Amino acid sequence: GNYNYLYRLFRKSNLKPFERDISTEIYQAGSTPCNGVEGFNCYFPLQSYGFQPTNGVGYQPYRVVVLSFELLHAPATVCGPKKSTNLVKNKCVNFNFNG
Amino acid sequence: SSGVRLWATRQAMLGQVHEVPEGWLIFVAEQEELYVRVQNGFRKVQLEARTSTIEEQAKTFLDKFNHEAEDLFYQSSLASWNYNTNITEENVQNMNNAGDKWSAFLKEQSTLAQMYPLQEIQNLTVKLQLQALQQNGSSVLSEDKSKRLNTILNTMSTIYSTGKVCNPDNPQECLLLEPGLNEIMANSLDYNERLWAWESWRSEVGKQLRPLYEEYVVLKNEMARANHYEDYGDYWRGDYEVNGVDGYDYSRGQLIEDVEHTFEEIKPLYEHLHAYVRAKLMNAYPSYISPIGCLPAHLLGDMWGRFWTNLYSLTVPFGQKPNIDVTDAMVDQAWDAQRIFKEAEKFFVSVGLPNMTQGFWENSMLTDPGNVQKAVCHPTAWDLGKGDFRILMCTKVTMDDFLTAHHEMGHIQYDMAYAAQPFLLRNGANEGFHEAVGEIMSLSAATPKHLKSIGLLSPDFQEDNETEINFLLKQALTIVGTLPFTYMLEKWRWMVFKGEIPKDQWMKKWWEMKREIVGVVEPVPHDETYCDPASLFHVSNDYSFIRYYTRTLYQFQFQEALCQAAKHEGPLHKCDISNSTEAGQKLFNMLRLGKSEPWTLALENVVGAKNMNVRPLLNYFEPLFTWLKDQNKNSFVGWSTDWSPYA
Amino acid sequence: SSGVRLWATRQAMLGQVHEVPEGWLIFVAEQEELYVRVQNGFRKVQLEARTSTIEEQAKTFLDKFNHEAEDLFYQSSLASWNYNTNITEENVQNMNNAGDKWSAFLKEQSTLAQMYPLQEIQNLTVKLQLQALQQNGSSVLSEDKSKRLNTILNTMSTIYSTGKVCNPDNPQECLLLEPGLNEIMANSLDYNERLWAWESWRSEVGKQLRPLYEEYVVLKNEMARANHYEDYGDYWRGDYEVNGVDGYDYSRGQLIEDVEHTFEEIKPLYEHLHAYVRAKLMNAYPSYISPIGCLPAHLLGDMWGRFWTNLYSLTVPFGQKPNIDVTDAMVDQAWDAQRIFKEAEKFFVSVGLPNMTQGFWENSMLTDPGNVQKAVCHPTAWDLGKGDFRILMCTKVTMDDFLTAHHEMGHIQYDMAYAAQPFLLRNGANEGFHEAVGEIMSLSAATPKHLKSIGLLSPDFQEDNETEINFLLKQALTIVGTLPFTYMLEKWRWMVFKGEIPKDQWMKKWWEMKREIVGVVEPVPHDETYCDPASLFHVSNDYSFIRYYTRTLYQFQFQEALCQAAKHEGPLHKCDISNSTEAGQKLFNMLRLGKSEPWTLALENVVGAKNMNVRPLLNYFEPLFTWLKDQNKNSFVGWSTDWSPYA
Repeated sequence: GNYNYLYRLFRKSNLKPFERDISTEIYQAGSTPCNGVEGFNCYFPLQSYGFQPTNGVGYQPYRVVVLSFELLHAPATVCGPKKSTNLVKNKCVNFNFNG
Repeated sequence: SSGVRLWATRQAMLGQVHEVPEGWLIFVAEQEELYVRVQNGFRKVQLEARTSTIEEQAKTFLDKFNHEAEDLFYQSSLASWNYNTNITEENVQNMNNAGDKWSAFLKEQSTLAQMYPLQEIQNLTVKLQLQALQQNGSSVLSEDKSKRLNTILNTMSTIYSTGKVCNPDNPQECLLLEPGLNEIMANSLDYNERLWAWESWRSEVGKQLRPLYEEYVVLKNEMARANHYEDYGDYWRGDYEVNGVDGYDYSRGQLIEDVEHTFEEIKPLYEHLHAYVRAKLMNAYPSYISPIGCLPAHLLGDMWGRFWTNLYSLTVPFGQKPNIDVTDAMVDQAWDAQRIFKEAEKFFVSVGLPNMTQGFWENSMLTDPGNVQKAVCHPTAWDLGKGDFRILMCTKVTMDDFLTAHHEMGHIQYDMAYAAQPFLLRNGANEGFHEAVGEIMSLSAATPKHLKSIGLLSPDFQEDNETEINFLLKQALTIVGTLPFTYMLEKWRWMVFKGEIPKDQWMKKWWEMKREIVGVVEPVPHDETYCDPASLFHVSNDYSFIRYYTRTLYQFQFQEALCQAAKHEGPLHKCDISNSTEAGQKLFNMLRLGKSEPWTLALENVVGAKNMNVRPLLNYFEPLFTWLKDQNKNSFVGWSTDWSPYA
Repeated sequence: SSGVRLWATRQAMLGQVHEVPEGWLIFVAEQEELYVRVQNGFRKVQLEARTSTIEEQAKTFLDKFNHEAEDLFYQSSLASWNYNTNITEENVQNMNNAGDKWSAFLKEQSTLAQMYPLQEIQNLTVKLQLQALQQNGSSVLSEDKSKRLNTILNTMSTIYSTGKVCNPDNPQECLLLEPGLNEIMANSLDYNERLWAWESWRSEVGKQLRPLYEEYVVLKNEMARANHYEDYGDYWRGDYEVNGVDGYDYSRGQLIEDVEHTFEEIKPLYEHLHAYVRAKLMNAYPSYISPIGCLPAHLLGDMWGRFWTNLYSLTVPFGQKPNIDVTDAMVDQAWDAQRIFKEAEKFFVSVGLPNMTQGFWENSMLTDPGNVQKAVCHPTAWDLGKGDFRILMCTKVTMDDFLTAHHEMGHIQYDMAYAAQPFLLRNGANEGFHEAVGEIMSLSAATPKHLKSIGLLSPDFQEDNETEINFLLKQALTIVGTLPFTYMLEKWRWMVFKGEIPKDQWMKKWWEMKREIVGVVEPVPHDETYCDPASLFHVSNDYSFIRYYTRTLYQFQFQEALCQAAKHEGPLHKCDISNSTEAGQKLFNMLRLGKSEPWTLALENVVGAKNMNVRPLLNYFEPLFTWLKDQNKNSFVGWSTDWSPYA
């Protein structure tokens, strides 16, 4: 098991878009206070992942990258490759040199 | 006035809308749609756009438990698997240490779960999971009682394993039950040789396990009585008990009568089966089996008389006619266990069940890895958890192992089927479901239709009634033959737990039930010093023997339903569920549920009968039943309890 | 089922979601959110935007009555204030005419309200208002019975007010109850003078009142039967009675139960207090007070032993540590009536309550209103209606005036709190609620923390345990001192109205519980000619004395709720609610209703319990109880009824 990875299966509220929660506070289920420790109605939200090569396919560790493509008043910075064609000469052509 | 009734699903309400009085609002918990019941139909009311308690703590308590339970159970299963496939000191240490911590983990969470009562829980699933946790079991008594009960079981386990009886001819020559004594009364046909081994073990084991059995039964009962049971038999009867579910509640006492009622109608089929075995045994033992007397105990082809499979050699309907077996064709095509398991994988995809993960195959010991490391060849299933699956079996390229591979993989497919259920609910409905699934698919695989489809059997094979009766009787000896013995032994054990049979009459009543229920009589008069019922592995090690009888009843119900769903025509023993995708989907409806639902609901949905029945048994062996009457008209039908080989 | 299941807040829904059955609507009354109870939780339900029966006639009749009632009541209210501020013959006449106009007007509506049957009227407020009007008073009897009952009340009130006794040493030297006898019973410590004053008051008044009281009781009882009550006690038990309210109905018999049930918890603290006073009295009057005998009825600090506060001189826990006084600081800080009222207003503002009306200052008078006009200096609030709020008293630079100013202002705050409610509902839920709210404000105003916070008590002042015991015992003398007296006297009128005590045993039964329930012995015996139980104001003037008992239970519970709301840290007698805006808001929610809702609901909405209890008082006087038990571990604890100063 790759127990380094942790996952928050329980949070005090549903996260906002693009919001990160890394709080290690003991998750409380009932009205009984936890006071930083588990016990009655108190558990760990950041459950440790047990990942082994024999695990089921849906349970295997999958690496996921989410690419948020922000485009706002800030000047654009992340453009594409902008593929360039070959060079011609002495021919009537529609040339587009950088716009 | 008027009322509003909510439906979980729209389709359920659509089929339940005519009887609803006009004016009742129609709402579905899924589609969130508004309808008002009106004259001859319903008007769709327009709807707008979408705009502490112990049970909630109980739900959270279970989920946190599931994470650690799944992790530790995986390690415990992995550690035990290494010990089985590689029997070494360190591997034994891993199996013991992981199990000890798993055992320590189980009791800690069980104790914590006890602070979450079941009465205030509205969710049946949440209550059921805690109920499994809050089952104190032997711990309801004092700590000494549990330890000494395990001490008896440890002594029962060791003595049964080390039970060795020495031949009187050579005191140094001693044979254990496995495989020595079993082979004596399964392969050797000499009455005296079988008689000596049958008597020596029951004398040796009986004189050392009878006093332990008396105390062990009392200790098992006392915890059950403290666990709100009439006896430890009722403690085991709680496995099939259903409570809190409308329309499917099953009582512990219902199990007793259902097993009794099912067997009673089997007796007319079994009496002819008993008569034919009795008639055939006279052809080999003229002076040892009476035409009216009960069968000798050791002349049943096995140790305890449980399985009459080896009697097919002596009681074959037609010895000249061949038996259904393509073992030669298994090696004619140059196959192996890996290909056999591939065919087992092909069987599941043929019936419509989805393929399983490759991780199972790379972790499963399908063949013994040489001899340097010892791999346990006892057929078992491994639902390790987190989508890990293994099969412990030294499978070879044979039809016998071909069905074993199907039988063991049937558990694996069933185990992964209810993976969506929580870890506590990641198990079969009862102790006779995973075995039932693997047996019927193997029987369907063993049919000529499956073998011919994949080329294992040539199409020119003659599917005449001669092979039909021979196959049925061999199945009947293995399956139908063990039902009377399985029924009485659990019934005998039930009365021992209940204390009905006097302690000074356990042995006589055991054989009297054998004489009456099974039509089998011991060859040597055994008194209460003997402990013949406990000579079985299950009785000494405290295993509920009713699982096999229920599994046999379930599997036939499962098999017949699949054959009916597959539109099978003709004898039921030739029914093949291969190339029937609907059957697997129909089967998989219960498999995903697992043990969350009552087994009666599971049995009804798969088959159509809420409770157990023997109708598929008659359908499966109907040609044999008529054939048995033809052969048994010249001899007595049934048995006489008074007759014994020793008198 | 599957109907409307509505509560106040979503937090209630989260705690009761498991309680709500399937299909029941989950409507949040405060949040106006509608949900449907489904499998394991609730689903959002689409909500649209917020949008001649006799009962309709009653609503028109009731509201129309109010407008007339508001005007006429204002005239009677104003005529009273003018007469109270200036006692002149002209001031009497308008008071008579306004009262005659007011009284005559009410009965016409009362009869007209009785024309409306309340059974067809379902509006909770409307139905309560009508029965609050349908009450016909003494007119339910005959006019002569009404004439006798009213005239006797005029005479009995006159006799008590004009009750004047003359010492046998001088026939011309006659002293009224106030200030003649009461000062003697409080300030004078002479055994004979107090005995004579106690005896003569009960002689010349009780003997005269006993025939009048005998006829008064049956007249009050028969109207109660005519008004459908078992006795006039139940007629006064109907004041706190709640009917038709789910979860809050209060039976009249429950009032008797709760008073007796709560009184038993006061006996242990009172008994040690009674023993300690006896221990202190025997230090001052060893002959007049037996170590086991009851306390003489003439040595209790007042005429009837109603309050033991005046016994603090003879029962001072610590003479070297006097009670905390900041009256001199007021003199040092030049605080006066308007300043004290302004400070009280600021204190009411401090707890978040709105600043009192400025028109109060223009209309109401604080200091002594000179001498040309005649007025009562007793603290009296005045909710004359139409936003007219006044308090009539003579406020000097004293703690008592300072505390009563807080006591009177709280009434006014309560008065304007239910002023938004209609005139029928423009009053407290019960007779004791407004007084209890007034007391707790004074108690918080008397808290040394408040005095230290406002600078009245110097920061260097220390509150030693001896001072706290001096404070608590002084509190016990004032509060716990009158509880047994209040409990028995109201219970005395209960059975007298019920007729349990015959005429020839009214005095004997009074002394029976005097020495037993209260541990108080009459210095000289009295017979049935004496009417000592009726010698008090409320019994003579027909006022249910239970108001003092009820408010004391309410005020401590309310204060306990206040201390919980203010999160008090320390002894409960040091609980100050200064600068606690939320507590005032929570109190405002109670007070804003006035009598529009059952007092049980208001009590629970503050203290959390629908029934009054003395649990805060046990917590309030817990350090005092230990000290009293420590002081009484040597002297005898209890009271012997047989002992008497006359024997």
